[PDB]
Amino acid sequence: ANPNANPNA
Amino acid sequence: QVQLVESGGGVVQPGRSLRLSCAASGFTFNTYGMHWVRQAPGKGLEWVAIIWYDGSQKYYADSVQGRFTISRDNHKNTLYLQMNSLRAEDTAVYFCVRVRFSVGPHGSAFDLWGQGTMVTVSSASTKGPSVFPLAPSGTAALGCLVKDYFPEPVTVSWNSGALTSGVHTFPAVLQSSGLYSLSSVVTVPSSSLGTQTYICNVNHKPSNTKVDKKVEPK
Amino acid sequence: VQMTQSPSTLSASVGDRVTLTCRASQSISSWLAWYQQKPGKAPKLLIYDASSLESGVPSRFSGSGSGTEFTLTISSLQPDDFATYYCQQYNSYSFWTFGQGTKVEIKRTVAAPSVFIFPPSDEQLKSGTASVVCLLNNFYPREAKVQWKVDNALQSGNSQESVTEQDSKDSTYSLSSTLTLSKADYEKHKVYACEVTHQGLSSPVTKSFNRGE
Repeated sequence: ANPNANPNA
Repeated sequence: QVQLVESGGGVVQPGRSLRLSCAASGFTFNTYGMHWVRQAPGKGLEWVAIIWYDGSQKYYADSVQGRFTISRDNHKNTLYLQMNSLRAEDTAVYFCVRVRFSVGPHGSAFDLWGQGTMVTVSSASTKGPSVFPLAPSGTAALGCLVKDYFPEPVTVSWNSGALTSGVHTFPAVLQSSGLYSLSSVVTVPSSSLGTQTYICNVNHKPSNTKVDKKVEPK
Repeated sequence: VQMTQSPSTLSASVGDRVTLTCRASQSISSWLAWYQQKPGKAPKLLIYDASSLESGVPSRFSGSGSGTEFTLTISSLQPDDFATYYCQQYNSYSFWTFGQGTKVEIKRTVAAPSVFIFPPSDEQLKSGTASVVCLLNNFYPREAKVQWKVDNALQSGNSQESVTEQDSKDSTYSLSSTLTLSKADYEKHKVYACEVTHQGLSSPVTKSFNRGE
């Protein structure tokens, strides 16, 4: 999903 | 108090730079990806930048690439937007935004938004308005023209706040000079025109201009 | 991915069932969020993943759709639901884009505007410029045409207009149209006229004055 991959911990 | 509070907005000249701050509180800031989203006057929302919870990945809109840098200080719970080479189309309210927590491979919607900080990219100089009367000719209209001021905002009241019903204080319009202008109007019974005085109280804090203008019928 | 919302505006009454539509230019699966925004404040998340209700949001809001077509339904409109509504995609590899938004405003009976015209004050003329202001007071609906005529000839490009938000008490709009000329141009011509058309008016209403009068 590159930029839309989960950005949280 | 789960909130985000942006600061650092104001007037900036084209080509110059500006750093916005966003103070996060009430949640575990360093476990959340964070965004900036902006909204130009009168338009919709535009995504600007994303930063991973740890600062290890950053992505930007094409419109701001190479000019904007997003960063975060996780020990101080602050998000940053460094904007260089600011242009007229960067003029917007800037929101810092938290992504809704999700487990899994995919990121989520925008669940927490700060109050927004306004950035205005203009080469105009601070200038108090000129205040001109809109004189009336069973209902009569009168008002005040508040012309050629910079920057926003101006406040307009009538008769020190004793006149509120029938008041329409129009949103500013940006003129080609780069200065703002607006009218404040009110409708009153025409029978009151010779017996009641009508004064518009205009205040422009950025330039310390305070005007009370008597509006007289012709 | 480009998102498109329709209608751009819509007029509804308290207790109406209203459905707003959002279309993706290519499939976004169900990675779609709806937001509510009122003037001067931040957007509020209503729906995420195209159908999941955000925690604090009342149950009269719902959403559905997948792929390219999505809808937001308010089962029974309430007084605090009048606002602008935005959809937004967060599909994989698609970054984040928003629809242009759908404004939901208060339906009420037609109200023809009252029209007032204002010559430039003596003070403004002394200072080098002439503004002619035309006011349209407390009309509904929003749509109106304000045409300026100078020397009985139709103008364009020298005027700008400004509109209030819907009035909190009577749900009307008010509008100003300002024709700006230099002092010299204004003193060249004689008749200044504001011609207003509005569906509440059987025929256009003209307010005019003669310079000097």
